[PDB]
Amino acid sequence: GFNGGFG
Amino acid sequence: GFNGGFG
Amino acid sequence: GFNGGFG
Amino acid sequence: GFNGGFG
Amino acid sequence: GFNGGFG
Amino acid sequence: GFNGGFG
Amino acid sequence: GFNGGFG
Amino acid sequence: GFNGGFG
Amino acid sequence: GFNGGFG
Amino acid sequence: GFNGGFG
Repeated sequence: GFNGGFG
Repeated sequence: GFNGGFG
Repeated sequence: GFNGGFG
Repeated sequence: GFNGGFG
Repeated sequence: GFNGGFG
Repeated sequence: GFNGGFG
Repeated sequence: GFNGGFG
Repeated sequence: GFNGGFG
Repeated sequence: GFNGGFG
Repeated sequence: GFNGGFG
C-alpha cells in the first residue's frame, strides 16, 4: 500500500 | 491500495 | 482501491 | 474502487 | 465503483 | 482534453 | 491533458 | 499532462 | 508532466 | 516531470 503524495 | 495525491 | 486526487 | 477526483 | 469527479 | 471516470 | 480515475 | 489514479 | 497513483 | 506512487 501507498500513503502520502507530492507537494 | 493508494491514499493521497498531488498538489 | 484508490482514494485521493489531484490539485 | 476509486474515490476522489481532479481540481 | 467510482465516486467523485472533475472540477 | 480527456476526463474519464471508470467504476 | 488526460485526467482518468479507475476503480 | 497526464493525471491518473488507479485502484 | 505525469502524475500517477496506483493501488 | 514524473510523480508516481505505487502500493
